[PDB]
Order: sequence, then C-alpha cells, then structure tokens
Amino acid sequence: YDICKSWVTTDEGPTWEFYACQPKVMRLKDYVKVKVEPSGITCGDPPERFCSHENPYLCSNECDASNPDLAHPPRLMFDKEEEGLATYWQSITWSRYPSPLEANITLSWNKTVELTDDVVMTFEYGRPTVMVLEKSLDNGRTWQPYQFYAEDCMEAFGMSARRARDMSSSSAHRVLCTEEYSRWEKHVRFEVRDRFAIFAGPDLRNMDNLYTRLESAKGLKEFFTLTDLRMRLLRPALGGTYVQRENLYKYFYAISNIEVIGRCKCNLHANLCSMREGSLQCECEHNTTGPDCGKCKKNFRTRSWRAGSYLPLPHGSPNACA
Ligand SMILES: *[C@@H]1O[C@H](CO)[C@@H](O)[C@H](O)[C@H]1NC(C)=O
Ligand SMILES: *[C@@H]1O[C@H](CO)[C@@H](O)[C@H](O)[C@H]1NC(C)=O
Ligand SMILES: [Ca+2]
Repeated sequence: YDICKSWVTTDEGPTWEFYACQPKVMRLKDYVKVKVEPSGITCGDPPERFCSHENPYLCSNECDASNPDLAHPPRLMFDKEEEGLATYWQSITWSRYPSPLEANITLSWNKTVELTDDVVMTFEYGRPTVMVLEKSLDNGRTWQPYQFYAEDCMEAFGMSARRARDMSSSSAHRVLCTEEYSRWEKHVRFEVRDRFAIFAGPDLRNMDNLYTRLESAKGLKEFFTLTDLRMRLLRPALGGTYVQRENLYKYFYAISNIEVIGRCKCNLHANLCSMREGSLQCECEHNTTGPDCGKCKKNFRTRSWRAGSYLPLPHGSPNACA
C-alpha cells in the first residue's frame, strides 16, 4: 500500500488507476510534545541527593536542574544516546512516603497515528511496580485505559494477569493487565507485534490475513490508533521487598527512553504525511481533504465520503471522492 495512483495501459488507452495507500512508518518519538505532571515531580528544584549504582550507600549523587551535567529534564527520554551513556529523566525521591510517588507522562502528536510496532519504555533504576498506559483519540479531551502493569494485577486493579500473546482473534483488541514487566531487564512493553501475530503468525508471514482482519474485524484497526499516550506511573521499583523507611533516597523513577513506532492515520488515501502548519498532516489523494483525509474536497461531494480499503488484496480499494 505504498502507491496512491499509477499511469496504466487498459483496453481503452492510458489512464490513472488509484489504490489504497499508507504513509511510511516513522520514529514517532521525533514528533512528540511531552508534558510531565504534577509540577515539581522532576528532581533538582530544589537540589536533592539520591542513591545511584556508583554510590549506593553514601547516596551523595545530586540532581540539580540548574546544572546541565546534573539535570534530568523530560527531553532525555527522547534523545540519541552514545554507547555506555544512557540519559534519563528522573523523578524526586520517595521522601514523602507513605504518600504515593506518582508521575503522569503525556505524549502528544496532535495527529491521529497508528502503532506498527511495540511501545518500549526503558527504566534505569527499576521498572514500576504499578503503572497504567492510557490513550486518547481526541487530543486529550478524553482518556481510556490501553494497558495495565502490576507486580500483582489482582491486588492493584482487580484484573487477572494476561499476555497479548495469549489472546484469540476475537479478543486481540482487549485492554489487558500484565505482570511480565513489573514482577521482581529495563524494558516495559506495550505489545503491538504480538497482537499482529494473532492474525499473521509468530513469523508475520501471513500479512494477507492481518490486512483482511484490519478491514473486517470491528474496532481492530482503531485499537492501534491514537492522538496521545499517557504513562500514569503509580508505584516505583521495590526490589522485591517492603519500602526501606531509613533510605527513601533509593526510590525514584528514571526513564532513559520511550520508543514509539508507527505512521499517520490517512484513511488509506495518502502515502505521504508531513509537517503542515506546525503539525503532522496527511498529503491527501483520492480527492480527499482534512488532516486525516476524513472528508471529500469541496467540488467532489457527489457521493458520501468513504475510507480506502486494504481489500481486495494486494492493492485494495481507493474509495475516492467523486
Ligand atoms: C494523573 O491523571 C489523572 C487523570 O487522568 C488525575 O486524576 C491524577 O490525579 C493525575 N496524577 C497526578 C499525580 O497528577
Ligand atoms: C494541531 O494541528 C492542527 C493542524 O492539523 C493545527 O491547526 C493546530 O493548531 C494544532 N494544535 C496544536 C496545539 O498544535
Ligand atoms: Ca535518553
């Protein structure tokens, strides 16, 4: 689905032929607007000591937001790292214990995007005991749970622990709770590739079946769609025991990387998506308009707008505006 139109030779002469088309897969973290809340959740204002791997007993490592060499701003979750040098955002220590240590990390695209691979969240001082990943489809006006993470899913959310890998073709779009990334390894994953594998096989060689279901199965493609993601961090790493009240300088969130892989949502009417008026927008084909090619162009409204289709394989139906 790389081609929107092609100049073909028929029994009547040369014409333009139209196909369902999709833009390229991007490094979505490159287009992210980050916001970390609440105010003052990020270490270093005022300067604060913490326990690091190098100094785990004297705990004299300092986070100071006014010193570039000692600051951990949110921008460090999205930079290009050099070998042996992981850079990370860092929260305040759990000095307010038993008050919960909570951080809301919001990722905004101001464009509907489609996940094509796993969401990978990389932690430096242990992965959370409790975290919820949420998604928005209307630019943060509304939020819905997308994935739950807990060391104990039943204790945290009252949900049975399940894997995306254990789902059937009728439940590939189900929001699950998992213990795989929290149970006492830096990566927390939101399993996209495993959900494709339900339809395409674990080798992803049955692409035909996946394109067929992305079309025929209700809410399947919308499941991979979003304008925003939010990581609600609820409880930090506990090291497999109860909180050590004598040393709270030990507990904090440290995130070196958030990898988000996918393409713009162009309703199968565009193979190009780029920055237009300061935000990602589709370069619409098929006589369509709007940022997602969701509407017909002004002088092309003889028929009601339809999205393009992956079907019939391999090029699908363009379902152009007339
Ligand atoms: C996180 O966002 C939720 C609303 O989605 C809000 O109720 C909660 O208080 C926020 N947490 C913090 C620590 O700000
Ligand atoms: C969102 O993108 C639209 C264009 O699609 C733009 O007009 C609008 O100003 C953007 N909003 C923000 C907050 O960037
Ligand atoms: Ca980093």
